[PDB]
Amino acid sequence: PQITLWKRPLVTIKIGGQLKEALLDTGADDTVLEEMNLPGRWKPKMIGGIGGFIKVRQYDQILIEICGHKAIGTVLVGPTPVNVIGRNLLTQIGCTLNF
Amino acid sequence: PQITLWKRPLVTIKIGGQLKEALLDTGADDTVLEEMNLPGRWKPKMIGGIGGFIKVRQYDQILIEICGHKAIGTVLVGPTPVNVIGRNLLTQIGCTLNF
Ligand SMILES: CC(C)CN(C[C@@H](O)[C@H](Cc1ccccc1)NC(=O)O[C@H]1CO[C@H]2OCC[C@H]21)S(=O)(=O)c1ccc2c(c1)CC[C@@H]2O
Repeated sequence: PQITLWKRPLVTIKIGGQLKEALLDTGADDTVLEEMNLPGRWKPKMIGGIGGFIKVRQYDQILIEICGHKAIGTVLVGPTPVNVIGRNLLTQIGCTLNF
Repeated sequence: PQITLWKRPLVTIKIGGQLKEALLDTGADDTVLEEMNLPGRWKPKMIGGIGGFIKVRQYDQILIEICGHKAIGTVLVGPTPVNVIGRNLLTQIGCTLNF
């Protein structure tokens, strides 16, 4: 579909058998999601943006479905105020910016 | 243009007569630029990001050209890690997400 940007580009995603709401975020290199106790191994990471850094858990090869488009890649889990789908997964669902 | 997301969506902007590089950021409500000199009045403002809140200088009705497309709108100036173009200006240049 086509998503205008008058409001935040929020979509439903399916991850870890749970449905959540996330932003389609061209400004995020990678995907960052709210605290969720996913199974499997992970490695610690620090990610920075406006206001500073947060500590997150990096999970690899995670399956996510975004508006019915399946993707698989890195998901960073931590105390983020918003869930963002970043370019690592947006490329996989074929998402472009257009103007 | 149609912009894929294998790389950061970086573009050249013109603001205050100076060229700069900025990131097209659909996950940003607002446009935030790194410290710079801009003419005119400004009001102290706070904005929150992934890591917390920062103090910015808010400039209203600022001419800014983004990849050859003109906008006039609010530009926040402050200690952001990256020059980001947010939805307040992406809508002005007609930017949509498409997949
Ligand atoms: C600033 C960008 C360059 C990087 N961010 C992504 C932007 O889209 C953030 C997303 C966001 C939205 C809502 C709340 C919190 C965050 N928007 C943002 O800060 O918006 C400002 C300005 O407008 C306001 O409206 C929203 C908030 C205000 S990030 O979240 O910091 C990030 C993500 C992944 C990753 C990193 C860093 C590092 C490595 C990893 O890839």
